[PDB]
Amino acid sequence: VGGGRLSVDASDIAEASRDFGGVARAEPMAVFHPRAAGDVAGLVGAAFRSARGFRVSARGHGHSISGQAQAAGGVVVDMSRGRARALPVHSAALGGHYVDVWGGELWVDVLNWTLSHGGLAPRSWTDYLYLSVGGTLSNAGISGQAFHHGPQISNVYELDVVTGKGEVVTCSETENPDLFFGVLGGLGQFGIITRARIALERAPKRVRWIRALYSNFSEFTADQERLISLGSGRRFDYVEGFVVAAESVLYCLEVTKNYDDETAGSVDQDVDTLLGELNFLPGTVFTTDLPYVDFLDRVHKAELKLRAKGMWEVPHPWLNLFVPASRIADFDRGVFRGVLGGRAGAGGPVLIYPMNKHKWDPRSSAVTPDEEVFYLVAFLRSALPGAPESLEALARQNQRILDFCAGTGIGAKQYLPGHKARHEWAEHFGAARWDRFARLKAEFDPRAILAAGQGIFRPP
Ligand SMILES: *Cc1cc2c(cc1C)nc1c(=O)[nH]c(=O)nc-1n2C[C@H](O)[C@H](O)[C@H](O)COP(=O)(O)OP(=O)(O)OC[C@H]1O[C@@H](n2cnc3c(N)ncnc32)[C@H](O)[C@@H]1O
Ligand SMILES: O=C(Nc1cnns1)Nc1ccccc1CCO
Repeated sequence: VGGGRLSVDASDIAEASRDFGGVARAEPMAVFHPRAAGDVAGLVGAAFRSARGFRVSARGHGHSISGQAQAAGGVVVDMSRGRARALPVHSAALGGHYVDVWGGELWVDVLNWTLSHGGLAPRSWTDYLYLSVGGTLSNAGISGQAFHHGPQISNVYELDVVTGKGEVVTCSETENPDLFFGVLGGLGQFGIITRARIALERAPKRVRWIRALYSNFSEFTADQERLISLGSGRRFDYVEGFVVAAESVLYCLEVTKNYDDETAGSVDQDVDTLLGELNFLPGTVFTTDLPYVDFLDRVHKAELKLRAKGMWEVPHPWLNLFVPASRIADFDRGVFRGVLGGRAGAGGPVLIYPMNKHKWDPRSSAVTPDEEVFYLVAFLRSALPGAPESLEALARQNQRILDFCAGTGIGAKQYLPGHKARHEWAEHFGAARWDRFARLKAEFDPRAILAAGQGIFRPP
């Protein structure tokens, strides 16, 4: 336990009993507030040595949908609560800068820290910055930059991990690689990340942010696929998209072009040349020019508007799927024009954009479809508050989408999976990856103390 403290404070318990999903409510016995990595090791070590064992889960910002950060009758480690920060460091071997961050650090605070110490910033993002480093690294961490730099799990040099035996282990591609690759995308199963060594680049100053409309899905996806194949060279720095509710279906392409004081003179010509090659509906180009930080933090501004309208602290029955590019047209037909019938019926934004599998290390625990180009399709649903029928309808719509994928053999894979059924986890991973996942579990968390809320292994 060391410098850290155990808390049975009512508000601490209440927060550790809830997440962004707003449904799962498993209460821990206590909330642990560590001062350092050693405190986390002491607590996990005490759980591993105890006769009965007890559940231990790290909580980042509690952005999980289905109780993944919850520890029923156990201890929730509040990693993100404020508790010495390492400055960025340049390596001539890596050919750039890295920075060591506490595992519970929010990406927003990492960004503010790196910009203030050399105008540096991480290369790979999430659309929302109030997420912990350990939380997104336990999943993948994706946004519109992932097609080029890969997800956040492809932009980490090293980790310190407290295993399910309470041992502090430093790992990287060349040091304890099984733990390193096991933890990256590992759903908190093999240890708690107390340190992550993040790749950095010189941050641009400004962003040209563009949106354009399409009515033809083949032309929309052909343009997204062409844009993500660039830069192997003139390209957009971010590529996303979303399905537009008409109240015939519309699609919106979202791209950006980053610039600084030096490149400001070529930005307008670069954007025009890239747009001139696209097939969006004429006269539907919407442009904004804004500082880099303001673009990165755009989702937080939307959050503030939702909180003011009492539309933030509502159930969020999200569904995030990775769909192979070869079946994206069938998905659009079956889901966007079928299950949804072209209708707001989704209960929130429906994001759609492709990524390149080659930017994803095949050794990590992350599960992607068995194809080079795949899409993220994100149903970012909000149920109406006080309306149980709203959550029932959206949960049923998620089940139909999964049933349509399984029924038509679309090799889709859930991102942030909420399976909680043995044969379904085995189907999610596939034979070879499941055997490796189970073997890593026997090695690093044999008692299944960690991240029991994921519902993969039988916990104490
Ligand atoms: C709420 C939300 C989530 C979100 C998003 C926008 C919002 C409003 N935008 C995302 C995006 O653009 N791209 C992306 O990849 N994910 C996005 N998300 C989802 C988000 O990544 C996940 O919710 C993720 O879980 C991170 O959120 P958070 O940091 O709050 O973590 P958590 O929910 O508490 O715990 C998640 C799991 O990881 C384990 N855990 C937590 N910290 C650690 C450490 N340090 N080491 C190891 N495991 C850890 C938890 O126990 C849990 O299983
Ligand atoms: O939640 C968002 N983006 C938001 C925009 N406005 N409110 S949320 N993304 C997300 C959420 C969960 C998983 C993956 C993703 C990445 C999609 O790029």
